[PDB]
This record gives sequence, C-alpha cells and structure tokens, in this order.
Amino acid sequence: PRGSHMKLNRVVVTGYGVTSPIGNTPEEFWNSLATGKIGIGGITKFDHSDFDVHNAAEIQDFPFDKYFVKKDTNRFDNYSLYALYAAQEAVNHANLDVEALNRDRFGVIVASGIGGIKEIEDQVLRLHEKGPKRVKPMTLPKALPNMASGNVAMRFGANGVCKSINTACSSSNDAIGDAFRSIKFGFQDVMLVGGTEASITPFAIAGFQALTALSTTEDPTRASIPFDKDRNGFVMGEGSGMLVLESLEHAEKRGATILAEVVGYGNTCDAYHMTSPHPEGQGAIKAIKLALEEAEISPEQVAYVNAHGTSTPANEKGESGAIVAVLGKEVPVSSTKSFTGHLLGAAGAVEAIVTIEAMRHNFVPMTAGTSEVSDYIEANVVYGQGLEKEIPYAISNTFGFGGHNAVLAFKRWE
Amino acid sequence: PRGSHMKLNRVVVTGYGVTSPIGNTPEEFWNSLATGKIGIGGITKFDHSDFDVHNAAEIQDFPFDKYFVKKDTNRFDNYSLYALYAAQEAVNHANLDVEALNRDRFGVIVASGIGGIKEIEDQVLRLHEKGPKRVKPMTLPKALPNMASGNVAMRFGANGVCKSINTACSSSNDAIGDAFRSIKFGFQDVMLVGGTEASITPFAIAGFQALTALSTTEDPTRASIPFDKDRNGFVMGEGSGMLVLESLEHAEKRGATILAEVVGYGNTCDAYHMTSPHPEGQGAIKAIKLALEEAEISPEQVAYVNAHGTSTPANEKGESGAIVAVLGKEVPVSSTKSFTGHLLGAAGAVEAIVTIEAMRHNFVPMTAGTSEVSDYIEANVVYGQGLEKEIPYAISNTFGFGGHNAVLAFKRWE
Ligand SMILES: [Mg+2]
Ligand SMILES: [Mg+2]
Ligand SMILES: [Mg+2]
Ligand SMILES: [Mg+2]
Repeated sequence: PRGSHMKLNRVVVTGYGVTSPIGNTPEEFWNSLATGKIGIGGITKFDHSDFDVHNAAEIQDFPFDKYFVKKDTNRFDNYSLYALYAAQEAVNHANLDVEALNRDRFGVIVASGIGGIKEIEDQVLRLHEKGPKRVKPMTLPKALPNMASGNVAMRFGANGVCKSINTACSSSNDAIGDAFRSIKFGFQDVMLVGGTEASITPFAIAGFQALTALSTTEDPTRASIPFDKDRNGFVMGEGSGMLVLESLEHAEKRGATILAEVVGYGNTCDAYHMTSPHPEGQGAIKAIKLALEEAEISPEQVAYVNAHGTSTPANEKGESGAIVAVLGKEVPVSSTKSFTGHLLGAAGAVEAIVTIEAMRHNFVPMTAGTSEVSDYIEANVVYGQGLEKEIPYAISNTFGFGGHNAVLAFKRWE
Repeated sequence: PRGSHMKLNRVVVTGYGVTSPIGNTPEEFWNSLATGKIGIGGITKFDHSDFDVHNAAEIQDFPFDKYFVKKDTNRFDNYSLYALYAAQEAVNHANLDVEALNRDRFGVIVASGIGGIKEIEDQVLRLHEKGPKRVKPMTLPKALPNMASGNVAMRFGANGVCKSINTACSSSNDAIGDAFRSIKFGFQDVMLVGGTEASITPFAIAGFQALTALSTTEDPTRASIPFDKDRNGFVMGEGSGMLVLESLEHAEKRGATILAEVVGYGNTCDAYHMTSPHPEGQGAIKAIKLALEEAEISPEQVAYVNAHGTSTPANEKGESGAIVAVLGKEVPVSSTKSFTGHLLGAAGAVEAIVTIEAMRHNFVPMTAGTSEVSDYIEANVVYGQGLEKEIPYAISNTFGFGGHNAVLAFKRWE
C-alpha cells in the first residue's frame, strides 16, 4: 500500500552547464556579466539583407569538438547539440557518476519552444525542390521538439522520467519547476533539467518580425534595453542551460558539492491575450505569490529579481507593476536579456544559472544598455553598473507568449 | 507555514470531448468501435501522387460551424481548432460552469507532438516565394506548439496552470498524468487536459515516410493491423481528445456526474534508441509496474489493456512481451489505432476516452483489420470481434518516438 500522506523532500542544485552568446562555461558566462560584455551583434547565420532586423545574440564559438564529431550533424540539429553540450558540462560540474546511480530514479527534462526549426525549414524546401523521396531520413529525429530530451537521456542512461515542456518563453522555468516537484514528492532522486533553442533562422526571425515582436534598432548596443524608455522589442538569442537537481538526501549521501536550493515554483496563466502580457501584470502577481508561499518566505526576504525583461513596452510596464505590487520598490531587479538576448525556451534555465551565480558571488548583475528607465516604472531597476550585496533568496521570472507565467524561488546554500 | 506532509487527494473524470476520424462526439466515436467501422481511407488533404503512402485517418466532417466562424482561421491552425472543439465538448459534457469556479485553481494542459505544422510549411514557402515582409503576422501564434494550450485557457478563463507537454506519441498520456498529479498533490481543483495533432500534411507525411515509419500498404483495410504478422508501419491520423479532471471533493461538492477515476501513472525512458522501442519492452515493463504500484492494485486486477499498438513489427513484439511479463497471457489487449490511426500527440487522450468508454459499456473493443497474430506474440490480442466483460480497472499504454513510455491506470466509478 501507498501512504495517505507524502513526506516532502528538499531539492538542491549540484551542477550546471551553459552554451550562450556570452560564454560556454559558468566562469566565461559570469565574467561577461561582471565586466559588462554583451553578446548582441550583427547576424551572421544567414543573409539578413531583406529583413528589418539585422541583430541577434549568437553563439559564434560553439565548442563542437569538445564532445562531437562531424557525423553527429547527421543525427542532431543545433537545438539538440546545445542541450547535449550543456548537459555534459552540468554532469561534469556536479561530479555526478551516472554509472553509480539508480538509473530508474534519474530523469531528464529538456524544454524547447520551437525545436529543430532549421531542419524543418531546410527539409520543407528540399521537399518542394526535389520531391518527397529526397526528404532526409533523419528529418523528424532532428526536428521534433521532444527529441533533445530523449537524446540527453540516451547519453547518460537516464531511465526515469523523460519529457519536454513547451510554454514558449517560460518553457525551462516550467521544466525546472516540474523537476523540482518530481523530486520534492519522491518520484525521482536526480534530474538533468533545462532548455535549449536554436531559432536564429530566416523563418523564425521572419515570424517574430511579422509579429512585431523584435527590435528593429540598428545599433546592437541599444537594441536589448529592458525597462528603458526607448525599448521597442526583443533581440533573439540562442543556446542552452542545463542543471543537475538532486534530493537533499541523495546529494549529501554521495558527498556532492551543493550550489543552491530550489524552494518554490509558481505557474499561472493570464488567459488574457495570445502574445501580449496582461498590461498590469495580473497573472505575474499571482505567480510570484505562489512561489513565495511554497518557499515559506515573506516578500522582504527576496534580495534579487532576475526579470523576464524582454525589452518590450508592454512587458516591462506590467512586470515592474507586478514586482512592486508583491515585493515593493527596494528589491533590486535586472534583466540579463540585455546581455544574452531572449533565449526563448532556454531563457529560464540560463536565467536560473544567472540567479544562482549572483547568490554565490554576492553580486546583482546590471541590466546592460539601459540608461533612462520609463517614468512610470517604479521598480528598483539596476543599470549602469551591478550591485554588491548579500543575496540569501532570489527569484527568476518568465512571462511567455501564450500567457504562461512561471516564477522560481531559490535559496542560497550552507 | 507549509505542512511537512501532503494529504493526497483522489482524482476523477467528469467529462470528455473528441474530434477524430471515427467521430466527433463520444456517442459517434463509441458507435464506430462497437460496429467495427474504421476511419482509415485514401488521403484527400493534399495531392499524394508522388508519395509512397496514400492512406490516412482523416477528419472529413469536422463540425467547424458549431463553435467557429471564418475569421477564426486567421487566428487558429487546425491543431488549435481541434483542441478548442474537444475542450468545449468536454466542458459541456461535465456540465462545468466555468463562471462558478475558483479560476486560480482551474488549469489547462494541451499536449502536441508537432503543433501547427501546416502553418509552418505554408509560411516557409511564402517566405521563399515572396520575401520576409509577406510572412503572415499570425504565423507563430498559429504554429508554435504551446499556443493550443493558451488558446484553450483563454476560451474558458483558466488562470491556473497552463502548459504543453511533448513526448511525441506519449504526449497526452503524460499530459493526463501531469494533471492527475497536480490535483492529487493539491495544486489545482479542475484541469482541462488532453492533446491535439493536425499533421496530415505533405511535409509531415514525407518526414515519417523518410523514417520508414508509415505503412505503404495500398488497401486501407489492411494498413493499420496491430499485432498482425503482415504489419509494416503506422497509419497517420489527426484530431483531439480533451478530458475534465477534478478532485473528488470538488466534483462531489458541486454534484458532478463522475465517469471514471484516475488511479495511477507510470513514466519511464528506454534511453535506448531515438525512434525504435526497446526490442524486449524493458522500459515499458517498468512504466506498467509504476502505474499499478501508484494505483495499489495487483496485476490480476487489470481487466483491459488499450495498447500503444501502432502496427510496427518492433513495437508489438516488445509491447506484447511487456504486457505478458507484468500482467500475463489472459488479460484482453486491443489497439484502437486500427480504427483511428496514430493520433500522435492526441493518441493518449483519445485512447483514455476509449478506455473509459470500454469500462462504462462492459466491452473491450476489437483490434480492427488484424486476422493473424504473429506466432511469437503471447498476449491475448482481441481481434475479429470485441469482448463482453466487466472491466473494473484498465490501463492505456503509449511508447513514443524518443523513448518516452507512459502508462495510465483507470478505475471504474460508483
Ligand atoms: Mg566568449
Ligand atoms: Mg528571468
Ligand atoms: Mg462519422
Ligand atoms: Mg493506448
């Protein structure tokens, strides 16, 4: 028989990995934040002469050779390559020996908003140029958005939970929350969890341009400017973040080095507009409150907010309103999309890494680029330079296309 | 403060909705099963002259006019239309008054494996024929796989959890399991949950043909033949199933009519091959056992298995092996993909409806088409005609591309 009651478990972070426009190790990634070096510049992945958008945050130095060989491009779109690299880096960082685990209690969640969209565009064209017999056998294994999760599970022998979650910009915030809840409620002992996106393509840029969602600002240093009066759309980035989560008991029993604790998760829905956030941040308020309630902390204990902060007029008006409503005007807020661009399905995972690293360095990274915050924005937006401070608890927001709100609360470790 | 312990809740089904190749109401859908009328025939959605596959299970009578008007095609791909129709039908069936609910405790999960893939193919072509300025503004709101969930939430004012899950063929089995766990652990009181797919398109058929995953059998009555010695690939279907799940307390307090109870969920990963299931069903065995353990039932109590049963050599060899290993050679097994085709991300939701309807009618639907089961298959495969019997508990399997195994256990209600 099963018990009537479940005794809750604590959940800790033991390692992480990243490939991104500002670095491919936590040390490189943090150094960019601490020195004020952004990753936005002119697009190089395709000819963008006919577009209205000419900037993106690219990974121009992906360390392909560390783990892969040429034949791996037959099997993996970049959206999977990025996840596999970040997952191996996270396993290494955690000093996790996957051959010593209970593999039935080891799971994987790899979120993505769009999946292998380069593969889709290129094979649609091949179909219509050459006919159906010439579509590549590996088209769907490369393209379908769940495949990165299955690929990561195969690499590490994870026989437990394996899934992908899609909530657009919230996808990897929801992934980390779901993995946290799995471990908290006793289903798994170890989860590799995060997100990945590789959507700097003609089609995906054209689609977001058609939605009027992208900044058309020519100067790459003035294009991603969250909370700034001149903001006018997001700048697309690419990459992956992956975290190792463990039960506290599992981590301590094996002598792991613990990097942070996950303590709360809030997920709500605006049920308001298909792509615009609620203008007063109504769903965002409720998501923040849920995360704090689960973590058993008061608003005054939150010492940093890593904002969703995509650099749109509507987003930061509501998001500042939501943060002020729940937490007030003193808590420091910054958006690191000013450095990384908008990583879409990978945004929550990379921003969880930002938040953990901020707690471990006693340092709130600035919002790069921003100079003049809108008059009506009442939140304590950090810009110009970062802030030295103790950060015992912090939250990271994502408020995504489709109305999906997700907030994670983290606690500094001992 | 939060408790140290969570008191578990029971979870019940109060309504469901369906659009599918064998019907667009539970009554039509069941009647097709009870009379032996399949939904597979020649493709009509595109010119398939150049293809090797000429059959599919289409919805050729979608009741567009019941809820939609012409302008809705500007906003919604068919993958969202199908989900919105099935969700409204489920709400109606449940006699759920969405204006009387706690909307913060009302959530939505709409699974999909591929999302608005017609929109993607058609707008890729527009991009390359006319240039980026001519890509339609609603391209990504129509295409992205999370949008159906957000659309359903907006229709009903669901302000709680809103997400999409992608585990290919397992997507809506995992969706229903996730919603079940949310309610069981006290996060939500009511969830609208299921899946949707609209992938009978040149691109998606060409992709599955290139994977060698589709039956090339010309006779539509011999193409989807799960467990049969002549099986040679799946037949693609389309549509959506949506269920209303409630806590037992919420359902009884409002005087709902209860249709079934959800009692267990097992999710594991083969971590074996990217698209082929483990040949001996090793991950499937563990997923079945997890569902039974959570439901607190013994193997002998399972009275029907709705198989994954896609009509591939490798699938049914391992799946029969897994069923025999855990449950033995007497429990009746049938695959209704013989009627509906493979609904991909919608398969688990429509098959949950099959399973519930079987329990409510005291009737195991047959596997249509199949005549001669492979010599090595030891499971009690029902074919030729369905079986009259009491079904107090039942399970439904999905074992999807990427290694994702999901099993749901249901209990008949009082
Ligand atoms: Mg660098
Ligand atoms: Mg954030
Ligand atoms: Mg009919
Ligand atoms: Mg099934």
